[PDB]
Amino acid sequence: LMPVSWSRMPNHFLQVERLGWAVQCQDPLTMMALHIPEENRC
Amino acid sequence: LLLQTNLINYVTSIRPNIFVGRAEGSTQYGKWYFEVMVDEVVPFLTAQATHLRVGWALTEGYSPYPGGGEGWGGNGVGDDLYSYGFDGLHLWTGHVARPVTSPGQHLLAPEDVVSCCLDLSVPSISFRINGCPVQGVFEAFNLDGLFFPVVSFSAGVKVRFLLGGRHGEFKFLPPPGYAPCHEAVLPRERLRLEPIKEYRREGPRGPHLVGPSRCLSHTDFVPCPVDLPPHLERIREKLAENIHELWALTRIEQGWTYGPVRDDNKRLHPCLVNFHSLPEPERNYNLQMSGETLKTLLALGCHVGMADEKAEDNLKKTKLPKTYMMSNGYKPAPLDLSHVRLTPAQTTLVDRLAENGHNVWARDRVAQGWSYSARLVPYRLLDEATKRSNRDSLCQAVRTLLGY
Amino acid sequence: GVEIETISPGDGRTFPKKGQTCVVHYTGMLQNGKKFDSSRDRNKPFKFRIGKQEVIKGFEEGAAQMSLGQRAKLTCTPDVAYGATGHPGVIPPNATLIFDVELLNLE
Amino acid sequence: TPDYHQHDMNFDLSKVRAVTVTMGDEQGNVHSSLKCSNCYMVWGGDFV
Repeated sequence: LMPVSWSRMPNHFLQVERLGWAVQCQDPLTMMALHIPEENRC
Repeated sequence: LLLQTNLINYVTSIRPNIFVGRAEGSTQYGKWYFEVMVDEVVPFLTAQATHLRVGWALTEGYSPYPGGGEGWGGNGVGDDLYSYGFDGLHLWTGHVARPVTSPGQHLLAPEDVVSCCLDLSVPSISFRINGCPVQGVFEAFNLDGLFFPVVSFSAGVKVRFLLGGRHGEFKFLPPPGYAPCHEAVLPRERLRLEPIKEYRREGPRGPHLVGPSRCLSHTDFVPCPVDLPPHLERIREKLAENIHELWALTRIEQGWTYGPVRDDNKRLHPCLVNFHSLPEPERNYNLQMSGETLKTLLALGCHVGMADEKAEDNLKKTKLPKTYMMSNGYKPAPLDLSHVRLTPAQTTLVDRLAENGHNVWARDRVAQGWSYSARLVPYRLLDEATKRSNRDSLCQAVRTLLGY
Repeated sequence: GVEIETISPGDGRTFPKKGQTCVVHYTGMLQNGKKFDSSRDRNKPFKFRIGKQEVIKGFEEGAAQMSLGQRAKLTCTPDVAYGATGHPGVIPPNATLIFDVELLNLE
Repeated sequence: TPDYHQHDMNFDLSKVRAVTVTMGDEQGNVHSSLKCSNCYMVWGGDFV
């Protein structure tokens, strides 16, 4: 075990008081992924 | 054998500033309660379903990591052993889900309420649908840090988040004995919503790269009180009376001239006389907590030695501000412990002694069932106002240095 | 044996009858969690006629028990859907099939 | 199991994640008691 890796930084994030202190989120976003099945990361 | 691939959407988690934990010391009650409001109608926007979950997670999550994950993508709450959550039809712990039973049997839908539970003696977590219990409880924990109210959402979500007395209008009545969770806040700032483990934030120039932040721990949230020459025990009342001079100083400004009936509200005081004229528990009231303080002062590591002896009486009092005189004849007059500008260590030694006083009283309050309910936190974690009075009050007692 | 577990509630009065079309925007999965079919990646809903043996036996005995606008989760046993030889290249032989069917319109 | 990432030099068997899941009926009588752990080991010091 080594406590380090090298992960990439996505170019676009999810972007985003009154009664209830609501959260704000409108736009969707997705990404492509791999599923090497031996130990199962993604 | 091969390397399969597919498309995964994104998810993010949000938690409040509150921090609850159980340890030897100030641990509140271990009984907390909150609800939430959901009004989202987008089940299949952009192919896959819209992930929505709520629950608890301990303070070693590090889950967010926007992007890749373990099962499929950088998922949210419930897919680990450091977070416990609910979706509406399943319980998630360790990335594996099990169905639940309830009247209605539908996952989170718009215009709905879910109620969570916390009880750290059994310790176990239960959940409650809008008006009915959810038949399932987590048990056998390993509580070592603190806990987050965590929420999970994919996209296109405008959930309102309910807290309580601040503004959260509790639709339903909490079960018997549960703090509304607004009381537990860091008493040094306000409360707000922030994303956990954020490492990029927006700004006027744009992106801002931020490194790891700081956090408390179980040991930190626990007050801990600190562990003969003739002149040390010879002064006693001489320092006590010098301290007792100030006992009326601003109580003249309060207008409390020796109230014989202890007027707690109509501005009078019953212990505003000389030591012998004082009631029975009034001599050690200003000496026992001071004599032990001087006795403990050797353990403080200070470099002090009573060797001034400047005529042994040059410490002159300051008096005569108009009448200023009572029925007792005290006419309070603090001595000449004014021209003592202390030492760099004494600037902190007085504070260190003040920290001990707050901690010692905290242990006394904790002994009686945490002050027996009905509001003081550990030293260096408490508010700013309390940090002001305790310095000046102990300073006058400490200003006797280089005087005796 | 088809185990119909509901996910979202529906109308509860309109059910499919014989000789009638249905549109179903399904997405099928295996027991292990690997997806083998989806009809929403294509953005074209699957339409089938009930009773004329177009779909497998587990799909139509699964779609007949639901209502209009209801979304349920089936667990089709391997006896009723691709028992011995299976479908080559997609589904392994003797595998359990899971379907998240949703009936959009017309019974 | 693969979802185990405890890298510490002070590890003892008390420092193992283990979560007990129990479910019951509406009557409250239980119906299963499952324990998921991210680690299934023994101690070699428990024999010698």
